[PDB]
Amino acid sequence: SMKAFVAGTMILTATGLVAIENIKAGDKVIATNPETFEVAEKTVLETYVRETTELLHLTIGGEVIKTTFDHPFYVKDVGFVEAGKLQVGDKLLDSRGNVLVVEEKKLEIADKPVKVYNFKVDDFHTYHVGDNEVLVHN
Repeated sequence: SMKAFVAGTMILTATGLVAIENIKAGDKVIATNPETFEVAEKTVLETYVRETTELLHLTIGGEVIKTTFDHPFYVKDVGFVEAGKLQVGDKLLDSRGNVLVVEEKKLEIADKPVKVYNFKVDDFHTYHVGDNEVLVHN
């Protein structure tokens, strides 16, 4: 159960977007509280990086988000689930808490171990990924 994203994966900030490869400790991101959908800015405590050959591709609302097979995503009226256990046409949420839909699920083995990034948040335990701002867990 690795929990990471590939390089170039976009992250929602107070000023716009950043790549996950460029988040640092003491940088801020938007975090939408899964208790009450309160939208807040929160800071980063640590920034982890791993390597893996096993990747998963998901399309949400026309945005591709390449991730790990065990990565936690939030589902409408259900809660958090592993990215590799989702189906097409199932209901995710965004940074406002509005409903998104899965367009595609895809898998491959990479020809070399790819670098993948993850981080932990100061009080909240969520953040947002891709140009469509999809809700995910720490």
